[PDB]
Amino acid sequence: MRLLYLHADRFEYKTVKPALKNPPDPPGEASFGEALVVFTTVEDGDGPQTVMYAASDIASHSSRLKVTTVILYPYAHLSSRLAKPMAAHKRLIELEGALRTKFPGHVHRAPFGWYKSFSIACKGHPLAELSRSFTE
Amino acid sequence: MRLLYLHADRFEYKTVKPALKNPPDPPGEASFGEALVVFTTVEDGDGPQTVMYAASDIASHSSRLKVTTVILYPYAHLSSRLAKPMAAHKRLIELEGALRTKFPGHVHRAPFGWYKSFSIACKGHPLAELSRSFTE
Ligand SMILES: Nc1ncnc2c1ncn2[C@@H]1O[C@H](CO)[C@@H](NC(=O)[C@@H](N)CO)[C@H]1O
Ligand SMILES: Nc1ncnc2c1ncn2[C@@H]1O[C@H](CO)[C@@H](NC(=O)[C@@H](N)CO)[C@H]1O
Ligand SMILES: [Mg+2]
Ligand SMILES: [Mg+2]
Repeated sequence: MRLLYLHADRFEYKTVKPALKNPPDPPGEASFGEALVVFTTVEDGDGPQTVMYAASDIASHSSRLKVTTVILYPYAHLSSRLAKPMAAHKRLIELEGALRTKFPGHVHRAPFGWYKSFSIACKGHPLAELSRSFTE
Repeated sequence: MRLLYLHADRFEYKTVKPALKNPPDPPGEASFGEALVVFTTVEDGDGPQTVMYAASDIASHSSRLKVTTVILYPYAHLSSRLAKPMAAHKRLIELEGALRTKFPGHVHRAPFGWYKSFSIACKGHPLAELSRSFTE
């Protein structure tokens, strides 16, 4: 699993066209104030152990930033070892569920299988942009 | 070299604190309208051949999107095989120079060695977010 953590002042997205024949989540749009935005690329080897490590890490980082909103944003572009779309969707559902057991704030999982527009205002402090890898 | 291509309606950044002992570029800030924003991670094996392939690709993609501004945005977070900071800075200067020989619009290389805030409004069409690898 490859993640990018962006500490945002604000974030919003809108699904536009479908990117899979039948996107497994409905279309939608949402906007947020301050948040940790986690761009999340699910990889071929990812399983339950991977999901739990990433959930732990996201919670730990969120705590250190003092953020109370996490956005789990599915993202196909951070890796060249992608899991197939249905497995990736399952692992993202699992990550959202695991994160809720470790982090007390708002957890928003953005819809999977859509092309999306987005806007982000990313903070510029030293911990505002980090990347992470998890495996098992 | 690992790149992320984001087709933006607007982009802006500001250097904040230095991220290297002596950043090789001055502090600064800039904002743009529609542009191709290229987050660029220089990797250990990158040399002149790599730079030329990436410059060709960026020009080709820009043409297909009908964009007339490219932002070359140094980014440490897209790879786990980073070139050292001074080599990365040299390859980014080279990429900017090579791109000008292939693409006729505005080429802006953002300062290297700074933590930066940024804001982007990324389009949501099917070619608005792509990633690329180059090697030699
Ligand atoms: N292995 C994987 N890891 C994470 N997300 C994955 C994935 N495989 C498919 N997706 C999702 O399907 C959309 C089309 O690739 C993806 N959409 C996107 O990546 C948008 N940000 C493009 O605008 C994403 O929702
Ligand atoms: N191998 C490499 N490829 C691309 N850029 C590289 C690099 N090694 C160092 N940098 C630059 O040094 C700043 C601190 O890592 C980096 N700064 C950043 O990546 C900001 N976006 C953080 O706010 C970047 O300017
Ligand atoms: Mg809509
Ligand atoms: Mg300033």
